Amino acid sequence: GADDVVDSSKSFVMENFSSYHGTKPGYVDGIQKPWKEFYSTDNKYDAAGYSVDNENPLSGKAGGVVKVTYPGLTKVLALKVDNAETIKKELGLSLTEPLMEQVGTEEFIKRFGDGASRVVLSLPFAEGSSSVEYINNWEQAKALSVELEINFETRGKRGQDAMYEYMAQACCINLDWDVIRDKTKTKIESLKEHGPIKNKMSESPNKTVSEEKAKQYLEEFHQTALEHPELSELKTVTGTNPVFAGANYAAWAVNVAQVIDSETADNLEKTTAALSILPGIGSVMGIADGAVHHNTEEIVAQSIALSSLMVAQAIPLVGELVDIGFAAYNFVESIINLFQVVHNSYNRPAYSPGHKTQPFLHDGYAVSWNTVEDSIIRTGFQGESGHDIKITAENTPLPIAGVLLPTIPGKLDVNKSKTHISVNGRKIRMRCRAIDGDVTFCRPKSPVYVGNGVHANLHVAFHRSSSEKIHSNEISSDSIGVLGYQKTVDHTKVNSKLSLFFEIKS
Repeated sequence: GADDVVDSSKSFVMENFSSYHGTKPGYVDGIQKPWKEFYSTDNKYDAAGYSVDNENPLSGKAGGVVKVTYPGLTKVLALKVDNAETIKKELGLSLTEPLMEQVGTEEFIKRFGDGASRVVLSLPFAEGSSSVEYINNWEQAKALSVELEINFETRGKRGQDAMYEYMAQACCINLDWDVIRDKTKTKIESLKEHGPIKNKMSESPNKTVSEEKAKQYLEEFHQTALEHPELSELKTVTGTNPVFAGANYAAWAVNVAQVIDSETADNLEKTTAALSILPGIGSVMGIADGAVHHNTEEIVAQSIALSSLMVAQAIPLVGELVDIGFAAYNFVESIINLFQVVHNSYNRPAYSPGHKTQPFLHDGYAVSWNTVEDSIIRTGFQGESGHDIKITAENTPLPIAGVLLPTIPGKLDVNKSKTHISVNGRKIRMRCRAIDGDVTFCRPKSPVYVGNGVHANLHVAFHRSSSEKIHSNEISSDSIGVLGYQKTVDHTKVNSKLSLFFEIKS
């Protein structure tokens, strides 16, 4: 009955029920459908995650957050599961028409409304989160009044700075990114005017050389720069952890120079996509052993300045770019974004690192099925299923490029709206495309890193279009392929891959 699917401990009627909604750029200049449902949440800071430009999700401008209020009485109906078939079954609804259309009917409101004008559904927001998500009917949502909470397009704020500084209120790392940006330019100029740095630059081959020669030179560049008095703070931190050594630092800058071509360099979104899948970012960001070591505006600016100049030096040696301009422009802008992402994770409670089944370990990552049942993909019914996978990493921030998922035409499709990754409770949706008729690749809409203290739940959601059973000879994929960082070996690109094998059953 109702009781198997409604959580009565979280259900109630409120007058002037209010929640938060993240708005896309341009909106701030009521509520109207552009998603077959209007989503809101009790958490103004997580709302900020619905707000980035759908066309440039990693790097593009964030819009804002509004508070939306229904006048009169609203029933909040908390659900114990998010499976549409189960809900329709046990609430005794039509098993055919969409759940959210039915939720908007006179009859549903009378049956479940408890005297309210409308019903909103409530679900848990994500693994690792204590937030609530509300699901609203579009037509009903037209009654909402709307008040501005924050506009991230506010003049004077440069990147996604306004969004991340707002989100940092949740918390703690609370840096002024305007100060960092100003200080970064200042530090670059100081390094460029420094006699020893000028001397070191003139020692550059300044032409294509071996990766070994490049690294040797860049290591010396790193050491010379750390002796500048304006990098004294970064010098002190650098000596406290082997992650921050010149050799590791040099290795980041080489890898950057190797992957940035001119098409990439001239686009911030592409630059951010490329940088976000590289290993070894903890060496530059000062992150190791479960803590942010580069934790002031001074140290951050000093490391970004130095990495900028080191990328500039690396490009002639191992890169394919004619200009050095990338190093000062899109490189800095993109890396600032990555710092903000990782800080945001470290400002949140660590999702449990405890694998519930024996983990598979590879390349510093560990992955496991949440439960046996998660590893089973059932067949021979129409409808949805959800499957949880825990992802940790041992030490520095390691990226998750995305996930490779099986598909079978009309028997197993990825539900692109419910599939997501939650990093310390930050819920990040996915963009998914077919590699072919058998495999879909899903990439996070914000950069994902895991590391010590930053752990994730990957939630894969499938939809079945028909009631016929998947046949043994239809199974291309034995596994879900989680994709980690990309390494450039010879000149070829290899992704870290961690596979979890599943079983098809009736």
